[PDB]
Amino acid sequence: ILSHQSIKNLLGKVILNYSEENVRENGYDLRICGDKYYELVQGAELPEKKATLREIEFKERAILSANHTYLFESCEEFNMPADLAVLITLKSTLARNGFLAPPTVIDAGYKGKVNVAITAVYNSSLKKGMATHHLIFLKLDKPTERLYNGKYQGGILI
Amino acid sequence: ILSHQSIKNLLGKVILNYSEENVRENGYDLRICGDKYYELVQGAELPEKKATLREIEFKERAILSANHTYLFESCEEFNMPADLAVLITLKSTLARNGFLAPPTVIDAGYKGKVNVAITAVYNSSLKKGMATHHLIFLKLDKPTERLYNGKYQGGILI
Amino acid sequence: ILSHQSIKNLLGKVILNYSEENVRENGYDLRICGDKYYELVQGAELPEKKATLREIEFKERAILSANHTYLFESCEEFNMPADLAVLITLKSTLARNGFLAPPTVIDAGYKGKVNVAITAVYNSSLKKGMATHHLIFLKLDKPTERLYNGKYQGGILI
Ligand SMILES: O=c1ccn([C@H]2C[C@H](O)[C@@H](COP(=O)(O)OP(=O)(O)O)O2)c(=O)[nH]1
Ligand SMILES: O=c1ccn([C@H]2C[C@H](O)[C@@H](COP(=O)(O)OP(=O)(O)O)O2)c(=O)[nH]1
Ligand SMILES: O=c1ccn([C@H]2C[C@H](O)[C@@H](COP(=O)(O)OP(=O)(O)O)O2)c(=O)[nH]1
Ligand SMILES: [Mg+2]
Ligand SMILES: [Mg+2]
Ligand SMILES: [Mg+2]
Repeated sequence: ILSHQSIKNLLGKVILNYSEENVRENGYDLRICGDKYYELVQGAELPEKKATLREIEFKERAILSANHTYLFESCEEFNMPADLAVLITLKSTLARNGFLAPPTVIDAGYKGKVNVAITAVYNSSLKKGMATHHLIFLKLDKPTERLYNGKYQGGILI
Repeated sequence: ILSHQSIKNLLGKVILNYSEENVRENGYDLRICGDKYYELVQGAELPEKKATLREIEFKERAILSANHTYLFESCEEFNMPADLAVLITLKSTLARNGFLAPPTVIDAGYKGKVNVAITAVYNSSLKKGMATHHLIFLKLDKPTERLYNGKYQGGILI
Repeated sequence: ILSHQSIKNLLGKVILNYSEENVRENGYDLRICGDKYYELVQGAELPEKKATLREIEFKERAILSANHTYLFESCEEFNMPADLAVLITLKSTLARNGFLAPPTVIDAGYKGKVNVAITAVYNSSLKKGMATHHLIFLKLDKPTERLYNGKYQGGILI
């Protein structure tokens, strides 16, 4: 895992549209932004049918309904090198305040902002621009021979 | 963390019943399979009373109801060495499509397929054999003096 | 990540109010304890308004209602060094029995017990003193120049 100082050196290179204060003890606090956020309104039938989304204008705050999953675009944009990966964890502030998120990863070679899924256990809200996730940077044992080039490259929503 | 090439070398040794294409940038995509899958129908009273399960024939697709947790057996079988551990994360495809899963770990010394719990936020479905989780391989600072030999050894469901 | 033997050495130094038996293959099993546990009863409006909590006496067992998040104080107290961090994962026993928890982290420099959020998918219960989470210890590439000193220092609930 990369320390605070090691992450600080990633600013402006691996982590774009960053905030200096968001570099913590041993991770980076990802913020939610974007012109819109999405509410899943109908279940998915994977892999052929994706969940149905409701597009919502992201003004100042995102209003969430209990038992619904929401997709948010990160403020930060990534340009992952061939020797780094990131484990996306949830900030304990969101965890202890009734929000759920599964652990997911940003792969080496990935480029673009990320889209994170937050599920609300209660009717609640999150302020646009606030920090929601805690990124843990993992170093690969060797530069990967397979960089990311999947369907989400560039920050594709879903 | 192990890279793509390092994981590829684990095929047929640490990862059995594998798919070469499922070795990604810095992890392996676990698939759900098995003759049956399970729906938790009654809550648990831990540790004395486990949740009550409903056994379902796993034909072609698993039908999930909102607000229910389901147990799936992995296609892959594991034979973990004393110097490796695995962090089970959820594929972002499942995350952004309304599925929840908590982070869990496969310990050094563990042998057998794993049983993963996926919770559906919406009425939905998953296709038998599809990739649902992203495995991150962690190296222990030193070979562990305590290999796994717990109650789930061999791939015990619950 | 740290092996069983390496974790065992942290006992009485980094991990206080511990249990020898809880040092596993490659992690430590955190226990829930404390005089009280909390039920989130009203959603949060982050960051200005935290969720509303209901304080419950923690006698022998915590009774959980489906679709509710609960905050539990850990038995263990931490004194994190400048070169270590901890990934909090959920024990698979809780995962396969209908409990959800997001991945969260204990930062280098953090002092005190931790407060973990468990969400019940079903009406259920957890016994006081039982192991619920699996702690994975991560070593920082370098001693962090920024130790924890946030609002939760000392084990602040929320
Ligand atoms: O919560 C997340 C996690 C990761 N990603 C990005 C970065 C990662 O490199 C890419 C992975 O896309 P994929 O491998 O093609 O699909 P999956 O994550 O399901 O394996 O998606 C996100 O946008 N949000
Ligand atoms: O989602 C998971 C995670 C891990 N395991 C297996 C591998 C791991 O080594 C073992 C651990 O079982 P345990 O230590 O006996 O109980 P717990 O995971 O609750 O600590 O269970 C699973 O089958 N499913
Ligand atoms: O489930 C958790 C995770 C961590 N912590 C503690 C240890 C960690 O070092 C501190 C971090 O608090 P913060 O950085 O101030 O807020 P956040 O976790 O939301 O970024 O909280 C807990 O009590 N419970
Ligand atoms: Mg994980
Ligand atoms: Mg996790
Ligand atoms: Mg986790």
